[PDB]
Amino acid sequence: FDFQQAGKEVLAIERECLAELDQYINQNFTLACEKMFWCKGKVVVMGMGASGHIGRKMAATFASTGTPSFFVHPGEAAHGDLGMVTPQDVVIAISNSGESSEITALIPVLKRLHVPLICITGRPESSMARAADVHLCVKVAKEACPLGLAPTSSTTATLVMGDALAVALLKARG
Amino acid sequence: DFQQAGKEVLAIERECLAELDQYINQNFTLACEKMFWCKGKVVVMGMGASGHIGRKMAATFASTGTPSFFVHPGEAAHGDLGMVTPQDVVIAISNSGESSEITALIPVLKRLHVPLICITGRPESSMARAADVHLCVKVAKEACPLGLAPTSSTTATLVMGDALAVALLKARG
Amino acid sequence: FDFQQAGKEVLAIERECLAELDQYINQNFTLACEKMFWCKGKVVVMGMGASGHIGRKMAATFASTGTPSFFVHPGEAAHGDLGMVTPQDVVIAISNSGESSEITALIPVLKRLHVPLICITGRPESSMARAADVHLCVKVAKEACPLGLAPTSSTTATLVMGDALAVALLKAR
Amino acid sequence: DFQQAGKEVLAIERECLAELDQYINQNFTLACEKMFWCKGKVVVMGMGASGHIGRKMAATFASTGTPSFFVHPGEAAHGDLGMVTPQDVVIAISNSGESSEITALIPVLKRLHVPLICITGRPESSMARAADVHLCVKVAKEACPLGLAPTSSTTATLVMGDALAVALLKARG
Repeated sequence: FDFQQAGKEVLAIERECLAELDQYINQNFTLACEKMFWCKGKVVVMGMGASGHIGRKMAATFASTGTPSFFVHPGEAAHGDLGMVTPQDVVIAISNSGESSEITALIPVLKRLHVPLICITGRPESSMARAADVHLCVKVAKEACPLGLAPTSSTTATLVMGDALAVALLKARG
Repeated sequence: DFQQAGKEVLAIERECLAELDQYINQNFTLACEKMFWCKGKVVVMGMGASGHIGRKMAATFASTGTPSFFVHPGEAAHGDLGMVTPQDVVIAISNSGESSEITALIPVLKRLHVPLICITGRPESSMARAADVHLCVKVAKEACPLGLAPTSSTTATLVMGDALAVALLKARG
Repeated sequence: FDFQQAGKEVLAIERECLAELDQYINQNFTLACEKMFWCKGKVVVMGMGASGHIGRKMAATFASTGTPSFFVHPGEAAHGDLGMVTPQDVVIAISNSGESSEITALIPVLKRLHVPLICITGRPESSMARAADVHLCVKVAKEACPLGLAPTSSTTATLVMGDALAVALLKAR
Repeated sequence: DFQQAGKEVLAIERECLAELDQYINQNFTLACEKMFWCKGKVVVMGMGASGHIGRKMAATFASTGTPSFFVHPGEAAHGDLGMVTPQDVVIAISNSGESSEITALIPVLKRLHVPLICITGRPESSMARAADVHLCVKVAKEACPLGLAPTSSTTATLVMGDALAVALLKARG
């Protein structure tokens, strides 16, 4: 009644957000699938919190699909200062905020390794979407959480977006 | 070709979600009630992909007013679930519903009197049977050519979890 | 001969640090054992980078020893505003630095929540060292790494110091 | 009593580390060499306690100049090791030396022509046998009364790791 009622609203809200995501699978999508396709190293995906947990499942998906990739936590990379990433790698930074500090701090280091940077953000005017060689936008219009305490639609949009990159590359390799 | 393949996946999944609204049935309510009265911690656990999602799930619960944490089934094998107590609530995530790791903890999880909630894709799975409440997330179509990696299923578990989080949040205020 | 030589020097450097640790198993150690012993909730362990991975194995050991406890990344709790930790929990913040921003950022919250705070650092004059209810020191004199690029002696001391809490608590029962 | 039990655990472990020196032998040199010429990534993996340490190990390798990262054996199963290429070097951590998960990755790993290094406490183990270079970390005495949680073996692996990181670092400029 009340509970089931509350659940379906969230579901409806996220299914509507996914229908809007259709437009964002555009040139940037293709463009990013190319940077990864020609990668002789590893696709390094990294993010914070919810994003981090998604970016994680994202890395496992790439790997089991023929795109070598691994997840790394921004905070952990800071110390070793991305000693796990080389010029041969391609980095995917995930953030809905687009203003995260951890990842933002790595920008200067990542930048001066001449490693391709792909950023998945919910705002094209963010400093990640900014500094990235290629920006993949996952902007959503409506959040399924009333107080916005936790990400819902944005989180799910990123997950699906990643699956579109995984399978896309898989097909590109015939 | 790329964008073509990318949208196909997006479509397939959006189609599977539309099928999910049915599973938000009485069980959903039932599960929300078991968790709503938990005085301990909502313990979420899973394997591989499920594990990754199950992690985001726990994080979402926490920031939502439902205290919870994630634990890997294998890790708790040695400790025999030393992190789980009677006043806790367990949410086992498993699409196969026949995961060995989790299956093993089942017995131990029962003689601890901990309300077990299972999120599976098979209503006739070992976990579905042994659980006090089973939350179904079955999907009819895979978005990956060789199912090398779960797609429609994993996203169905993610949104489902988001639906439990906010539901409970609204039940409070 | 040149590699074995190097490997053996590290082993020796860390062993000499463990001998300096005996002193630190003092009144604070027992003081922390008690705070954990009467905990009715969970022993929430949290750390960053190297400390985190150890704090991770630390929680697993506690749990498998009879001390209910889990790991949680400091930055992750930043979002949930520490929604996974309640007043009847006990927090163990690991940091050799003792000035880590993330952990420092949570202090105010932990404080304003009435949660027993135990800190494991390598400097008795750090923020969390002094901001904790019980500081467990793991200071080391010599670093096994030439450029200090990665923590070596301090990291291994924290692992042992933790193993020293799990077994002690265990025996206490 | 508490401090009494905390110091004994410390002694027992310090004793085991004193037994480790011997193992920092030829195999150590081999391991260091194959990792030194690695053009890809040093991929560390393990289960439970081993896993948490193998993690700090990867972090330590990286921050030291040895590009590396951790991956859970189970997770790698589904992707048939999609993370690893022929250009990589694998470090499998397992005290038991008979872990089912890691054993399964062996055939695949060999069929990739990737250099396999194993860190075990059992020279006669399956992964000790099937490895290109077995690095021994056997310990005579356990710090835990009921062996509910690894202690000496877990700590020996950690140090053995630190010894490869800095050893390789010094081998560089």
